[PDB]
Amino acid sequence: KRDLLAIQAVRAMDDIDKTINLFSERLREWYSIHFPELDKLIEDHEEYATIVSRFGDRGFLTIDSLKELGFNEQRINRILDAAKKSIGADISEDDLSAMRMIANTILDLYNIRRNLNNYLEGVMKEVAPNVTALVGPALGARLLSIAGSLDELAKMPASTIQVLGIIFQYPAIHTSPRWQRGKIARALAAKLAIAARVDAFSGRFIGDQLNEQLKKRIDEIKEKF
Amino acid sequence: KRDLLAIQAVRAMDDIDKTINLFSERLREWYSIHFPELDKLIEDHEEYATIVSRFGDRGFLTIDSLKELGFNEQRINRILDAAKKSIGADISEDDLSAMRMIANTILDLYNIRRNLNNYLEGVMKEVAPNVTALVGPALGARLLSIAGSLDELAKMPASTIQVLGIIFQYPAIHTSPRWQRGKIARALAAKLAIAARVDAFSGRFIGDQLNEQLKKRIDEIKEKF
Repeated sequence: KRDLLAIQAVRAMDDIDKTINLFSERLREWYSIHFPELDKLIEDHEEYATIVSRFGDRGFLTIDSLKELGFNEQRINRILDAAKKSIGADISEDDLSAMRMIANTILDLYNIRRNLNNYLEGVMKEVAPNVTALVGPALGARLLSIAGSLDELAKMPASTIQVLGIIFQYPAIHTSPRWQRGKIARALAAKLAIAARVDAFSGRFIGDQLNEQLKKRIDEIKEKF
Repeated sequence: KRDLLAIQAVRAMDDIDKTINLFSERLREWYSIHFPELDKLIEDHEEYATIVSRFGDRGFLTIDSLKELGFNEQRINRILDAAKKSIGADISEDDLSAMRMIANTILDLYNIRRNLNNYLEGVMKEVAPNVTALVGPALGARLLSIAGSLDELAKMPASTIQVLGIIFQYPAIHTSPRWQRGKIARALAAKLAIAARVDAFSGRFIGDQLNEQLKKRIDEIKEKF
């Protein structure tokens, strides 16, 4: 039942994301009593957690310490200055380390995502290689997730897969001007229909040819203005 | 701003719970493809995670290894037999360890809740000891959370505190027959109103006397049938 397990993986990854956001709200609100300005200075949750985590108190931040995170000099100065002039409150090391329990959890969740993503790839490359050849591990598991199972996906016509539409995230689609996407999504759906079927029956790998045929048809679609 | 930080802690605890549940739904569904029966055999999420976590594959479970978790022999038999007769599928060690990332995260969350709870008690015992004397750390931060701040709580009359009603969770209340609760909640509200105020002003500790006066009035309420 190897396809089921890949779905569970992708579903776990979504649950990690919901969570990362939940804990990041919390961390941002929480740590913000101490350093209110950092919040709007950093959009990315992983970075915010990293600061609260490795450095802690606004007064322990440094040029060197921050270059150690790939922040450019233009931004290093905004942070470090808003560290000095800071409107926020003072914090005991017990307050810091309690905030950090949440911060480090967020960091832990980021690694688990990466890890589950590698698990997702190994599996999908074995249970549905021709689907993965087309849309990649994640999207491929995601279709299965909505489909219910590989067998259930392989029983869908192209017209059904096209709406699950979610395949509209495929770069060749998402890149294209809105008018072209109808016809492109139709070509992908068509290849996915075959791809899910040779995979279901566990036949020979036609990923190369499936991709070439998609590129040809997309070019013809595109060279028709 | 030490009261705010206590609130953030309690709010973080709730977020942990929402999460524990989310991850355990997922883990139960996921690991269930392997051991479908374990699900209804164990209601507690911490235990389920512990099995998936330390043991893994249904077939590695044992009497001794299960006594190592405080399960009674009446229960150990149900599990270990539903291990043999198991309707579930087979799994690679890659599938197990991927499930486990979720399982261990759940275990990690349980620790953080305990730790945050210890943080919560140290703090509340300093910032609002008289409130904590009354209702305890958790409930006390929870009122603050609803109130917004210690100052804002200390501005509420008894009649407003009584509805935030959440104080109805206090044992002497929740224990009592529905009819008595009105008058008991009234007495607690009254003592909390004073307790929040000596706390706000940061006055002298009247926790002992406040508790004695509540026990007296509760007795009188009770010995009135």
